[PDB]
Amino acid sequence: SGSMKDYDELLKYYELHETIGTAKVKLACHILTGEMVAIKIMDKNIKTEIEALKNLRHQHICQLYHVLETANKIFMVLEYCPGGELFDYIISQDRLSEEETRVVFRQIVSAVAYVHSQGYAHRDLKPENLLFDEYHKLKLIDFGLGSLAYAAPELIQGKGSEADVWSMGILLYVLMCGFLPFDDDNVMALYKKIMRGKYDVPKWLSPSSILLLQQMLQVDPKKRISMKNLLNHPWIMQDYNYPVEWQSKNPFIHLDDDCVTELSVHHRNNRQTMEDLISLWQYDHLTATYLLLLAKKARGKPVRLR
Ligand SMILES: CC1(C)C(=O)N([C@H]2CCc3c(O)cccc32)c2nc(Nc3cccc(CN4CCCC4)c3)ncc21
Repeated sequence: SGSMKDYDELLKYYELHETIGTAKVKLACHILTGEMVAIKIMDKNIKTEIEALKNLRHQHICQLYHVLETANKIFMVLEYCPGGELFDYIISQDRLSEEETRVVFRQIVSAVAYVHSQGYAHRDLKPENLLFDEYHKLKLIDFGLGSLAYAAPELIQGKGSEADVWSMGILLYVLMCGFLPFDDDNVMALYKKIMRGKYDVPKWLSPSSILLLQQMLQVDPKKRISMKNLLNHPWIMQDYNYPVEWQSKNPFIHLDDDCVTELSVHHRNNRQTMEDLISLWQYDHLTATYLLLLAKKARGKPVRLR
């Protein structure tokens, strides 16, 4: 409602800053560690879609620190990405070079690789759900599930890991062309173009780009390249010479000694109790404190609390 009494349980742990997004989205501060976060504040009147994010932990998937649920609201503390929408960056520069695109597109593959490993399909890969962090590294976000220009042909018919490969195809195209491969003023026509499968091939595109694009943008799902072959594809490996490392560097089971020690001093508990406690991953204040500590370390900053 209009009520400000919900923000009470929140402001225990967090100190608010400006609004964005108006779900309303506020930039906040985690009091104990001082790290910036981003709170998705939702007014009841998708529960499971949260449980999804609880199991996903990966350096290009937007991290979930804390869930606060009252009878009047639900708050979602998430990694704050300063760099903004990938969409805005593409328009910002008209179009990306192959070398740059490759840097970005490798991060997108790593994430989508990973999500699939956990048996989830993102089903909404558009450059509006890829945001830059301060490192200018990419972070995937919306697991709510148009958007139509990114829909695989099979989804338009009715009838998938493979549909994600189609959208990554549309991504690669836009990244390197700066406009969509299938686009129109008239929706029914846009349906049509997509289903046909024919797109322009701008002069500035290398044949490697054209090859990969062709293998990803297959109108038939089975003829579409597979996640396996994509990871080490010759285009993907071009300046790197190692395949995409999609493996999570942020585990549920490997806890951090440096981080647990500091937390032990604050809660006045021993290393065993604390570790057992953190390992429950309740996504309460403890989960947010440990995770935000890891990040606080990942900046090479002091592993201290307030
Ligand atoms: C918690 C979460 C996941 C979220 O729900 N949003 C919303 C907020 C606006 C927005 C968006 O533009 C695209 C996707 C998601 C969201 C988020 N948005 C950011 N960072 C961000 C987004 C757009 C623009 C900018 C940069 N501008 C605005 C602030 C100064 C310059 C940053 N991080 C996390 C989220």
